[PDB]
Amino acid sequence: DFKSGLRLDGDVWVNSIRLDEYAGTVDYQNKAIVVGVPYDYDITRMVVTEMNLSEGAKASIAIGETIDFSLPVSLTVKNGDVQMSYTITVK
Amino acid sequence: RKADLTGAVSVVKVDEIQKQGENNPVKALQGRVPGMNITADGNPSGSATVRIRGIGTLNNNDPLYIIDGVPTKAGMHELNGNDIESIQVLKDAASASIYGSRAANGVIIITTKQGKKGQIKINFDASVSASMYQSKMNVLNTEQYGRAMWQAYVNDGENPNGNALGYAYNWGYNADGNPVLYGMTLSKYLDSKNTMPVADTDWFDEITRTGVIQQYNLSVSNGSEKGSSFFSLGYYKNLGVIKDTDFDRFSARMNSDYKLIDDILTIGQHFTLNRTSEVQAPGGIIETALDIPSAIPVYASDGSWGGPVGGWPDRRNPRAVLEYNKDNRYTYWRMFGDAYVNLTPFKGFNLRSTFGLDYANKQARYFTYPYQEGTQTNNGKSAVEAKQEHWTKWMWNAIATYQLEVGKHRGDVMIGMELNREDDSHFSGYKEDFSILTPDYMWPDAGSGTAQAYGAGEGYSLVSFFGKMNYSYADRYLLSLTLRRDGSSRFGKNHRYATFPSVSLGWRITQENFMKELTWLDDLKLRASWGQTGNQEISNLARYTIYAPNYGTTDSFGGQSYGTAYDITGSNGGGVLPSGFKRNQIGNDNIKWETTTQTNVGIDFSLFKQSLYGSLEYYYKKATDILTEMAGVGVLGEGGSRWINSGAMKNQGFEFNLGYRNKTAFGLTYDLNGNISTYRNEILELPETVAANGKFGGNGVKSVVGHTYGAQVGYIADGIFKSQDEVDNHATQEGAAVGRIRYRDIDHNGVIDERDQNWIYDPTPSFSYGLNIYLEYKNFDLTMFWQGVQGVDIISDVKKKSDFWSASNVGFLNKGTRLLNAWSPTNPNSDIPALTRSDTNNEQRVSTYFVENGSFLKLRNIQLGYTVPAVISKKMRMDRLRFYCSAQNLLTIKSKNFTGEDPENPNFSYPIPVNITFGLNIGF
Amino acid sequence: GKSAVEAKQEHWTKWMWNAIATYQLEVGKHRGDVMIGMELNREDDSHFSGYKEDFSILTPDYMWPDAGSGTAQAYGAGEGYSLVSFFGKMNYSYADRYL
Amino acid sequence: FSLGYYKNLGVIKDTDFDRFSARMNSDYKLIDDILTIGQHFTLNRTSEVQ
Amino acid sequence: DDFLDRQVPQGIVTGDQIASPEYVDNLVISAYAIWATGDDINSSFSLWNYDVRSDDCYKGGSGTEDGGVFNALEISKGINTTDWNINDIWKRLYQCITRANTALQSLDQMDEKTYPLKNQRIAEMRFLRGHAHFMLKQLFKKIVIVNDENMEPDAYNELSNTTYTNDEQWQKIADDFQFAYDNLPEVQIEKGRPAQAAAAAYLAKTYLYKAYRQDGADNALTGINEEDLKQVVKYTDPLIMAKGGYGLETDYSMNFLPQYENGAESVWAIQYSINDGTYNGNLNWGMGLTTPQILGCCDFHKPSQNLVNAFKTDSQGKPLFSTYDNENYEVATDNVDPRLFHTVGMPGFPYKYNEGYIIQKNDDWSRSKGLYGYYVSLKENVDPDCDCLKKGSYWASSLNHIVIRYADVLLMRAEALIQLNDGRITDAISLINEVRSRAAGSTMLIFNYKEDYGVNFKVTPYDLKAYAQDEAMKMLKWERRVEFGMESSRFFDLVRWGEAKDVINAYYVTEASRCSIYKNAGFTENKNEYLPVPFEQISASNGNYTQNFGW
Ligand SMILES: OC[C@H]1O[C@@](CO)(OC[C@H]2O[C@@](CO)(OC[C@H]3O[C@@](CO)(OC[C@H]4O[C@@](CO)(OC[C@H]5O[C@@](CO[C@]6(CO)O[C@H](CO)[C@@H](O)[C@@H]6O)(OC[C@H]6O[C@](O)(CO)[C@@H](O)[C@@H]6O)[C@@H](O)[C@@H]5O)[C@@H](O)[C@@H]4O)[C@@H](O)[C@@H]3O)[C@@H](O)[C@@H]2O)[C@@H](O)[C@@H]1O
Ligand SMILES: OC[C@H]1O[C@@](CO)(OC[C@H]2O[C@@](CO)(OC[C@H]3O[C@@](CO)(OC[C@H]4O[C@](O)(CO)[C@@H](O)[C@@H]4O)[C@@H](O)[C@@H]3O)[C@@H](O)[C@@H]2O)[C@@H](O)[C@@H]1O
Ligand SMILES: [Mg+2]
Ligand SMILES: [Mg+2]
Repeated sequence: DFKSGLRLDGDVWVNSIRLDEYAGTVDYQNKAIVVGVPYDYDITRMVVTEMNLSEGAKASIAIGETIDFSLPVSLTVKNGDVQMSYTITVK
Repeated sequence: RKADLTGAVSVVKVDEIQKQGENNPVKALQGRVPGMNITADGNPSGSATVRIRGIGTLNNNDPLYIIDGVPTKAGMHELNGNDIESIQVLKDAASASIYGSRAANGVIIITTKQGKKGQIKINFDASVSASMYQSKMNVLNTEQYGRAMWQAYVNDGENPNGNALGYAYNWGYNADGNPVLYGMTLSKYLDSKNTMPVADTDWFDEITRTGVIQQYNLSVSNGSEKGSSFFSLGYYKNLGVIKDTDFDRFSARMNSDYKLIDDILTIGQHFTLNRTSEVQAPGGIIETALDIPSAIPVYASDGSWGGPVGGWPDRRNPRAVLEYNKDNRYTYWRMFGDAYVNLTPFKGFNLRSTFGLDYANKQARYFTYPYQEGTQTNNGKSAVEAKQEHWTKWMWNAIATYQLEVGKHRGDVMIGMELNREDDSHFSGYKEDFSILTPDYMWPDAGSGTAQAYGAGEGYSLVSFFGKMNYSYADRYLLSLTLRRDGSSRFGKNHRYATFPSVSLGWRITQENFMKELTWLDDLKLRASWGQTGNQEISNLARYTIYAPNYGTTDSFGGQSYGTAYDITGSNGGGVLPSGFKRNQIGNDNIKWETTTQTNVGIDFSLFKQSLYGSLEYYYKKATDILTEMAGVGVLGEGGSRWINSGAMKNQGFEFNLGYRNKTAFGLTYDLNGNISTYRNEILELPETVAANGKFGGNGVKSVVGHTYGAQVGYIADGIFKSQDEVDNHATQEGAAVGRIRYRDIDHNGVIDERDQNWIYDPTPSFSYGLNIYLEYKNFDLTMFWQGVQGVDIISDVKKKSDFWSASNVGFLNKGTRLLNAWSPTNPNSDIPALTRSDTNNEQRVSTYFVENGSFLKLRNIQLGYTVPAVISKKMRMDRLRFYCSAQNLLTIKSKNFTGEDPENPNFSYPIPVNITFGLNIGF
Repeated sequence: GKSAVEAKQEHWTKWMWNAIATYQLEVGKHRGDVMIGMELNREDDSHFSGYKEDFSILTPDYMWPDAGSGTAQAYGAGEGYSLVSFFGKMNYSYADRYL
Repeated sequence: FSLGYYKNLGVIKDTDFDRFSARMNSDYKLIDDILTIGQHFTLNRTSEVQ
Repeated sequence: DDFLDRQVPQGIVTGDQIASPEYVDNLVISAYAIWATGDDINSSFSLWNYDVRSDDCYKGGSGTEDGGVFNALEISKGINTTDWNINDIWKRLYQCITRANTALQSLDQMDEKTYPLKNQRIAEMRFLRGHAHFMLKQLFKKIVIVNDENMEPDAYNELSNTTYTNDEQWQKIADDFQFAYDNLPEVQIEKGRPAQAAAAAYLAKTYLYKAYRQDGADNALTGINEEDLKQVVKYTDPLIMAKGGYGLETDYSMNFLPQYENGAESVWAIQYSINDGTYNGNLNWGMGLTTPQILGCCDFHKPSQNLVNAFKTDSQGKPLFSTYDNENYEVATDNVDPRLFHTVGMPGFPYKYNEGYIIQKNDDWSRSKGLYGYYVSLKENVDPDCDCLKKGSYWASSLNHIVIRYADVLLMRAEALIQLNDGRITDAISLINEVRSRAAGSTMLIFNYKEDYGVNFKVTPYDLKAYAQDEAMKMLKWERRVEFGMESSRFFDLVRWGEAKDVINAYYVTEASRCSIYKNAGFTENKNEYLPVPFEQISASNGNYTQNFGW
């Protein structure tokens, strides 16, 4: 009788992502994913391989997308009507 | 049977009083007495405010309660109200003067139950009720709050996505360019620590519950020719609709009277013992619940109490506030006793000596648990406050009465001397720095921090010598003359005593022989009365120049403690600082009694063999030399407040009581009791400083002299601006814009300023009425009491936060649901001003916008009962047996001009619930 | 020159509930009384005191903790106990001679 | 119903003890003496300087 | 019949008894303590609430509606004579006057040889009364001079604010300080009591305010009084302060750090104490609203980007007299006066010299979500770990509030010399150079900023040479602005100088670009430079109080 029916109970956590063949470490305090790569590795044409979100969550980037990771990339994970913004940095 | 028989006396039907099933009989008689206003917030206790014949004085206006001859002013919610024989309201100064020196504001005589001669009886009453919250204030949910914020942002022209509250708005423009909101999304956590998830929280439902009321009474009386006695035990419990608030009361009453030596001597006593334990709601809990936005969760991620974080407004969690306040329980003991001795040397002479006692004890322990609700915290402050209060009032009375029945003349002459003494005291200890943080551990001995001690005491004494003379000729002409010499310890020796006369005339027109043929006119009486009464209800230390050593140990909000302690050495404290004295008030040695003159004219009629009875009263009250606390001129500084006799108040009023009782051919007994009253209040004189500061009205802008008490001065809102052309056409004013409130130019100077204010508020109803219907048919009795008030205006503080955005103390607070229907180009058919983030127009100013029609008519009580037939009762060996189901505050009708709800309680005070009660009465 | 005041308050609250069932028989020359009973007792005691110093007028009227201008102390304690009892009694009299 | 007053000034100066007392007892027999309801109450106020 | 006389008042002292000789020291302490306990959050005796009208600072809080009357004062629009804040400040200052007058009345009835310090106590009471009267005169042009201690309460209704003219009222205020200077000891063992040097400095301040005559109905400046200027010079002469042992601190931050309370520069200060036996201590509750949002609430009295740009300096160490406000101060490229890091806490820098609390441009530090900026005042705040800070429903510190500073004395002497223009402009420039040299040396706690955040400190004394009167006045005004920023005197200085209207209008126009609060702001030429006399007081004293010009 009072609830607005916005469906705010969804979860928007990101478990882990893998860029090419390099897994990333996720810190939830600052919403930062850090992916370590070799010094000579080229990060201008990286490929997203997997992205394990929560149940029902949907991210801005899709699996198999080719991204230039020379600078931090913003990501939005949306579940129902809640969202969370992460930043992915490839170092 | 009226005690005075020649004054303004109202007899209250105790059966219909107990039908309502309220803890406080005063609250039960809310609208059953003409010219008597009872205001009750609805808390678990029956505490209520009583105003008889309107406002008659600037100082305390409480009436005088006299229970079994003992005068008192304490509320009746703390006594037992189910052992009352009769209630009589004496509203005339002439009639009520003889009952005490504090009869300026009316007197209520309560006669308790006594053993009837020659019989023994018992009564057991049980009652269980559920109280439900009806006036649930509608507030914005999460989506509505986001929509309102977006609307305010786009109206002001700022970017809504810059709200920085976690709201992301997808929005655009229509064909006409008016912004529209396609959708919204929210961040999951209100903070960067992921500890406060967003949620849709119904704060009112969270802090409210379904209360339970249980009442059990057991009275037993026994009478005889040599004496009588009565003994009653009562228990009451009420859980409030607000959580963690409750009130329970135990009561035990013992009355007896003994007749000795051929009824020459009589010794009687009436004693009652009461114990009330109460937990009260914190101040402004409803306000906090309305203010806190619905996005804040009740509990955090870790299970701790949820609270505002980030940009959310600084409002405490109401649920946590109630949880922490649940332990602040106070216990109150009341010992109300009386012992009288009566001696009759011969037939006409009576000497009565009465000693009354009223001992009150109050013990409380207040806890301050550390709290941390997001950014709201008290830095882990743990403290305890153990408080104790004592009130001791004792009265001694000596009355000598003589009666003569010579010829057709009846003459009663009474003289009396009365002494009253009241002594009050209180003291409290305060301790800090606790560890376990539980009520069991929190004691001052267990404390390990700074300790404080507070304590005070006061009192006063009253002496009275009164005389009364009643003369009746032919049982047709009645004359009454009373004189009173009253003195109080609150005045100096020169002005200690004062004299008050009163005269009353009455004429029974029906006894005259020139209308003996008027058989239908059963009885007709015309009475008049002119009386003077004295008022001295002021502060005990009123004539003294008070200098107090306020060190500064008392808690003060904002730091304006006005303490007296300075680090004159300059070492940042570290010890007992030097102290001194500060002036609290300026003494006045010329203060005397306030004199209230009352003129009453009444007509009592009874027709058709006492089938249609009624009374019509007209009264004029004039209070002069009113003792008022006038403040300082402003340059006089602190302590400039002083008591002075520079007041004048006037009250003209009409009252009309009607009642019709008759039977029906097929066996229906209908009893109708009607009531209607009206009055007008006016202030005639007032001190200049009081008129300037506007404590009694005018808001400090215009003097209230010549206007009703409490009248307010404000602007006049002539709708709202709907176009830039309208804004330009209207007179220039600061902050004028499209969708803003338009203020009328009263003086037509072309500019809106301070001088564009007028009288807009009048807290005087056009008339207050009540109706009681009692239908009896085949062991079924239905009682139905309605109460209505017409022509009353109310200042709505709820409108302040339900019709405006960012018109409160702080921004981003939760608002009412009706805020959504604000004016906009998309919504032209509206009167609510357009939303905005800044109060440029200064809409918080007092204006006619916040004045609403408070007229209402509510079904105060309904009760359907079934009585077991007498033959079955005798077969089962018990007396009168009855079951009943009742509803209190079930239905109400309000004017369409009232945007809020519950016109009786239109503010943030405690809500009034709907009570559904089932009860039984057994007589054995 | 030590001036001080000590305002002390003490409360004792003891309440007892009793339930007794008794039967008497007068058969023949034998008199027999049988009684059973259940009793509950609860006592709760509390006390608290405030202590204030540095007074000036030095009279009972003036000496109150608010009027004090020195070091303040607060003391307070509480305790209590409860008792439950189930008792039975039987009296037999023969010939009004043997009890 | 009983009312009592006692006052004692001790032989040592500035020591005294006074007491007010009020006792009310009653018993009621109902329904052919099948039911009985009784009460015994007392109120005491003692003021002492030791 | 003693029944009506047996009971007597409990725990109080009557008026006839309060005049006893043994309560005189108690009354003195009361009059002192009103200045620490008689102020509210919205009405503080530092007058920071009413200094928001200047260009130094905004008003903090959640938004404009938070303290709407103060927002009206700040924007100089929609100000009503029926303001609760105006009435409150009037009443509180007159309460302080009343306590001082009660102490004076008690003192006047004592024997000289029985009370050897009678003259000293009377001088202290006159000093306090004059201080309150001076503050009232600053806030309101027309005030009631209550300087008769032996005056019945019933006669107060006949008092009027037009009994004396402006010059006469200034003379009446200065008389109290003259008496205090004559009768006070040179050195006081108790730092709370004022000294002869403090009385002389405050008398010099009064005479400086008196010099700028405001004759006529309007509030326009009419001229400069050479006699008043000479009096200022005479009473600010360095010999008096040398006898009193007062001088500039070696560091600027020592004046506001709690560890250096009652320093050399603290000519006189309201003494605030902690854990001294009261409920929460005689803490500075007036500054309670100014604590940053990191402490939980309040967050008022935010400094202004105009003030930061004023602190910004050029490559030669002199303030940018014409291009300071063209661009916002840049930490990496612009030379900055070191006083800025003691006055204003910029984002990205330690809060009150605490590395654990770095100010950030987020909502955790600004309550208004960037509406009032993100700068945080530091002069009235303390370290969060000071132990001098306490939570009494408002975060308040035991830091003393300095009323008179030796820097103020020096700048006042410089102003007197410059306005005289009798050949001592070189001396005025020497005083300004002394203040600037103190500022340059004041880098004991921010020395690491050069290698930590790339902060360039460059401030140099003015060259000693012939200067024109207008140039010297402009340099002095800039020195005052950069020295007493955030200290609640900018608006009063502007009003005294007479350029308040132009300065405030220019500030409104400049800051309307970066702040939407000043969209409708506007300053009236002869109305908004003085608070209106409260309408409640005018109504109470009918036919006696005249409203200020323009209202
Ligand atoms: O203007 C309204 C009326 O006030 C008058 C009286 O003559 O003068 C103003 C009068 O009020 C004082 C209080 O001492 O200052 C108020 C003034 O101060 C301002 C800045 O100018 O804001 C002060 C800051 O304090 C905060 C809290 O940190 O807000 C305080 C605010 O909240 C209150 C009660 O508020 C309500 C009212 O019942 O209760 C709930 C809980 O707040 C709210 O929903 C209601 O608004 O108390 C705060 C709570 O904290 C407690 O200690 C326990 O939790 C309790 O005391 C309260 O429950 C009030 O203190 C106050 O309204 C913060 O939000 C502010 O930034 C400014 O916003 C405010 O106007 C005093 O200085 C001054 O003399 C008249 O003008 C007029 O009649
Ligand atoms: O500070 C006053 C302000 O606070 C309230 C509640 O927070 O009152 C607190 C003080 O009121 C006192 C002093 O009279 O008593 C009132 C409370 O005690 C009760 C106990 O039954 O009433 C006792 C007695 O006082 C009257 O209310 C006044 O005559 C009578 O009606 C009644 O018989 C209880 O009803 C009250 O809550 C004192 O005990 C508290 O410290 C507010 O009431 C007030 O606005
Ligand atoms: Mg007008
Ligand atoms: Mg200090």
